[PDB]
Amino acid sequence: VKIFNTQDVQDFLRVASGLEQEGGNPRVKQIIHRVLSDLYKAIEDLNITSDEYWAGVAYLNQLGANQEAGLLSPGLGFDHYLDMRMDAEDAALGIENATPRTIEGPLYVAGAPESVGYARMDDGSDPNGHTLILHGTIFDADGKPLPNAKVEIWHANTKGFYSHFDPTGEQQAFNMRRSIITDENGQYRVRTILPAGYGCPPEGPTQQLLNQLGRHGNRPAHIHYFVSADGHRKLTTQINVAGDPYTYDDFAYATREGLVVDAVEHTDPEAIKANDVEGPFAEMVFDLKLTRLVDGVDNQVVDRPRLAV
Amino acid sequence: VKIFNTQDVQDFLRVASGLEQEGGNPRVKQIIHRVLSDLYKAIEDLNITSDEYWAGVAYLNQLGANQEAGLLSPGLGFDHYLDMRMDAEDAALGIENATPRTIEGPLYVAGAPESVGYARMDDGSDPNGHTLILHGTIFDADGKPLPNAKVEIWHANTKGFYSHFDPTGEQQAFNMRRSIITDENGQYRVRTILPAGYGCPPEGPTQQLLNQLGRHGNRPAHIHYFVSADGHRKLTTQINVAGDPYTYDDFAYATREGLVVDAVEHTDPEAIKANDVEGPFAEMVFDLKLTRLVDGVDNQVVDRPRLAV
Ligand SMILES: CCCCCCCCCCCCCCC(=O)OC[C@H](COP(=O)(O)OCC[N+](C)(C)C)OC(=O)CCCCCCCCC
Ligand SMILES: CCCCCCCCCCCCCCC(=O)OC[C@H](COP(=O)(O)OCC[N+](C)(C)C)OC(=O)CCCCCCCCC
Ligand SMILES: [Fe+3]
Ligand SMILES: [Fe+3]
Ligand SMILES: [Hg+2]
Ligand SMILES: [Hg+2]
Ligand SMILES: [Hg+2]
Ligand SMILES: [Hg+2]
Ligand SMILES: [Hg+2]
Ligand SMILES: [Hg+2]
Repeated sequence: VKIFNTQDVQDFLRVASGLEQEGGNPRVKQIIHRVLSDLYKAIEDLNITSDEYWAGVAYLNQLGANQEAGLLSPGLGFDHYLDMRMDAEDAALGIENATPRTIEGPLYVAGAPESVGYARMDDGSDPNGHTLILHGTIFDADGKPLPNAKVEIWHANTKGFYSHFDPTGEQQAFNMRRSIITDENGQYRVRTILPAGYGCPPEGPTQQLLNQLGRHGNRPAHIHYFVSADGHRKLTTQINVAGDPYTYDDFAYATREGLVVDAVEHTDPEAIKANDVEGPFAEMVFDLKLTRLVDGVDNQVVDRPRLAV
Repeated sequence: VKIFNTQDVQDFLRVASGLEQEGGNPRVKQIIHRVLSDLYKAIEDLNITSDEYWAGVAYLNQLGANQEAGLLSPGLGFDHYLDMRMDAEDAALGIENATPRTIEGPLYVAGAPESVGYARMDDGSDPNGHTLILHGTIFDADGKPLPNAKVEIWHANTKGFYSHFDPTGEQQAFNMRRSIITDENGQYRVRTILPAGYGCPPEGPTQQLLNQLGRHGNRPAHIHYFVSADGHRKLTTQINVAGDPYTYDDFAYATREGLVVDAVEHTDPEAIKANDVEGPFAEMVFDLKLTRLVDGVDNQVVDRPRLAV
């Protein structure tokens, strides 16, 4: 069957998109028209049956009902595709951004407490939590320590859950979420625990689709970062814990060279006392170098819906 | 900045789609691969920003959260487009559709009370309800009256609300929903009330997207039909109440020539008595002609999620 290219279908696509209406947002109509066209065409080229179509419509309802659109998004590579575009654009402007950006993920929560230089991130409610001392220096576009920069960090516990999105409900507000303002040496230091990777809600729509593609929905253990400061663009990045089985097989394709960090294990008494911890702990060092604003503006900051508490 | 047609992105689409993956459903991979390719490309061609992208993702969540995917679908012309593909296929097979098909809509409910020849569809709970006597004849593929045919009818009240989907929740199950088995003369007859047209939930995602397209979301008063019988294909259609303002301006583009019917107003005491009514009533006559199975197969019956109570 071939009717997509006839005048009725073509005219119809213009009507449905409201390209004929006088009111509305021209930008939205432009996009809708393009998307309906490609889909109407895809339905023809692939001879998608009504049965298949409605299975797709039902899937769409499940996805939203389970608020998993922002989880399916990175799994189908959009999140990384948008980053790739951001990189292409910077490369075209001669911006040799040292610390590679990667996806933000849908689990950021605004409002975390902030402090200068140091902060313990966890409430110690994780029985299996392994103490982690994470620290580094923030450098400006010139390679100089940058005091006053705001480092935002958020990660999951050993069960792979983030505060505010813990299915088991446990967690205290902003647990494992802090904003650190760099100190006199442009440094930040936090005490938290090693996060574990995690997968998609096992019975959710995202996992359903992934099984159909013969793929897994697991992410390697990682820590999320937000770094902003005057005169510089906001940095969205993360670090992967070295040795994770999914380090290079992240379902969200967020991993990048330069972002995989080694968690050095310490067990000797001198190290333990020095960092005034209570037993063997792991240490990760990660410095971040920021890029300068582009003609006075942050050409790559993203404004997307983020939960605020 | 263009990266879509480079190797990296093209290989990325194959990976995200599970193409080189051994497990999974290749039909789904095929469709996903096509859809992703088109969306990645549309994003680049229309230079969609992350800000715009994430608003789209947010819309998808609320679309599903509100269980409105099946409502937007017809509003964006998919339901009708699929009917067109069906007509085209029937044409290619030489099947002359006497009674034109049209969209089912997302409001069908399975399990309605069943009766032979006659049925009263309402329970009187609608004040402004105006008595409507709808009756007709079902003809088999050879133009002869067909007894024991199953006619299913469903429609909204004067507030434009359907039972099972009534926000005010004052309707009893299956109100204005009935299955009628045709009598010895292949006839069906029901007593009900003239339905009112209806629109999209005003606060819902479908309505808001329609606003951005400068379109409305109203449908003219109509009555839905499902007609099935042994040896025949299941017919999905609906009749439009003549004179409705939106008759040829339905947001679901379901109106069709041959489906618009005139509600005759009867006020003579002799007619009111012959029809066992308590006063002035409206009458609508609509005969439907079925098509025979194709070699024992119903090549157009649609299997889609339908509420069953
Ligand atoms: C309002 C606008 C509407 C736009 C609609 C989108 C376009 C339509 C294309 C959708 C094509 C879907 C075809 C997939 C399919 O034919 O079947 C998909 C699987 C089913 O698996 P089966 O084993 O065959 O089920 C049956 C098992 N039995 C046989 C034992 C019963 O189920 C699933 O949920 C997977 C569905 C994934 C499709 C979602 C794509 C969205 C991504 C952006
Ligand atoms: C899981 C994978 C997901 C793949 C999805 C890819 C699609 C990406 C395209 C998204 C296009 C949306 C961009 C439109 C936009 O930038 O904003 C959309 C409107 C907002 O109104 P504004 O007035 O512009 O807000 C601004 C007010 N200010 C100016 C005062 C600030 O809101 C809306 O809901 C319209 C959004 C509807 C789009 C849904 C299409 C799906 C149907 C097939
Ligand atoms: Fe994460
Ligand atoms: Fe309807
Ligand atoms: Hg990449
Ligand atoms: Hg998973
Ligand atoms: Hg996942
Ligand atoms: Hg049409
Ligand atoms: Hg509406
Ligand atoms: Hg509507």
